[PDB]
Amino acid sequence: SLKHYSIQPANLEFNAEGTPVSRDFDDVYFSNDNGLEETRYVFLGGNQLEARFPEHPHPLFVVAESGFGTGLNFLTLWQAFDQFREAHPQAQLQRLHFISFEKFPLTRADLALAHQHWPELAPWAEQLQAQWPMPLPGCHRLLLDRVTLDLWFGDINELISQLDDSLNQKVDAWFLDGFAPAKNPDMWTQNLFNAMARLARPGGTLATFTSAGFVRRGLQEAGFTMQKRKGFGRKREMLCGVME
Amino acid sequence: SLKHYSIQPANLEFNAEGTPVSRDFDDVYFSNDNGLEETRYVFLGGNQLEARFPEHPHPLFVVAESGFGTGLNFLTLWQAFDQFREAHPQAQLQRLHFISFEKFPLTRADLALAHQHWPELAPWAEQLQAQWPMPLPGCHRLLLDRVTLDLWFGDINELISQLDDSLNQKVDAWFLDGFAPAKNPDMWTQNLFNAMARLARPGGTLATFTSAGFVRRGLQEAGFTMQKRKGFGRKREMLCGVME
Repeated sequence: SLKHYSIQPANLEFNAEGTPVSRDFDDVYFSNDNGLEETRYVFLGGNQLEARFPEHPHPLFVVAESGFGTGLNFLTLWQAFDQFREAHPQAQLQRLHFISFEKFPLTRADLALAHQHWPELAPWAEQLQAQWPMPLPGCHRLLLDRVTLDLWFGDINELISQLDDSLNQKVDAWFLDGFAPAKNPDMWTQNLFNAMARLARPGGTLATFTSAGFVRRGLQEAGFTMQKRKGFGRKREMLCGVME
Repeated sequence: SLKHYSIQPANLEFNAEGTPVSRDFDDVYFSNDNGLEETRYVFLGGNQLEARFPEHPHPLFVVAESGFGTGLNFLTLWQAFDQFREAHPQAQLQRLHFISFEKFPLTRADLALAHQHWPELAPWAEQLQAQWPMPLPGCHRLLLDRVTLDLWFGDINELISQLDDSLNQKVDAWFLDGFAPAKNPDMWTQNLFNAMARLARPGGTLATFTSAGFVRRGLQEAGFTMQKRKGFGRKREMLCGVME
């Protein structure tokens, strides 16, 4: 514990299909079958990222995410962004900054294993692996490529205050992700919703996989204009919203 | 400020003698003439480090410091430790861990300049420069050599709680350093003294350059057994103490 201070590395088991399962929260980290496509639909689709990028009136796009996990959302976004830059080299938007929080960071071995699930993503994955920081408290910035990733280790509820009033109205999209509310209820607070709301740029967006009613009412109370949207595949319902 | 969050890099001026002066606190960071020797006397001498090392009954020695500054205390300790390991290769004590806090970290250019003052220290200095972390909040661990340096960026008063009860009784010596109480009064709190006291190993020590009476009474209240000791050179008085 001089080793880690208060941080606990993730405890994973790989299940019969080879999927990473969190032993901290008792759930798979992603869909073995549909993980990439689902991430694209929920977080890219829900925040309309692909449509927005060529019309974005600033040189920087800022994404903030509540639970990093395996980094699937991030890698998916980085691919999408890279694809956007190839198709639109002369757009106003030139740079991406991603800010994420994680209470139980994966070890580098578990991380490499998780990523083997997505060979399409390997070029970006291998870059994240190469700079994967030690599980210590606070902000670890990775300079990739144009693309910056800030990884905050610790508790998002205690951490979010560190994003002081200087970051207000600077987040273009929120990935409200991590384990389900029934699996990790501690993450899903009014404190968090409120902070998300103050960090959001006007017209900035949020998406989440859950439609738990308290989560919708909590975001609405924080100040987002929320709507339901069909879930991925056979799933009925997800939530997304816009500031103002 | 997406750049730095709340961290402000140190603002320095170099004076007519070429000494780094903090424009944040309006004082030189060290004695242009006597800096190394003074650091050795106050922090190594005050905590009796050189005598203690060959008799230390554990494989790890832990030092915690309140303000890193230029890293002079750390570099001085690292030299001393390296010298100890050469003279005593088969001692029980084999490893050093150093934990330090800094609210205004120096830029890498200012850092290199500061270190030019101590050519004796260049072998260690160049190593610190090579791994000098970005000015971001939280814990940045440097693996040097056997020697580990944890650099905490932010406010020590807000940070010290992050050294939870898992680090209690694990600090062998405290360097109570940084700017004078009259120059940076915010650092010098009962909260800090109390935390120092709970982190200390029984028989663990503290040294400081100040003998401000509130500082002595504050350490005594926290639980250290304090005594005065002659200051370096013509200086009258410094403070040092032992837990129990």
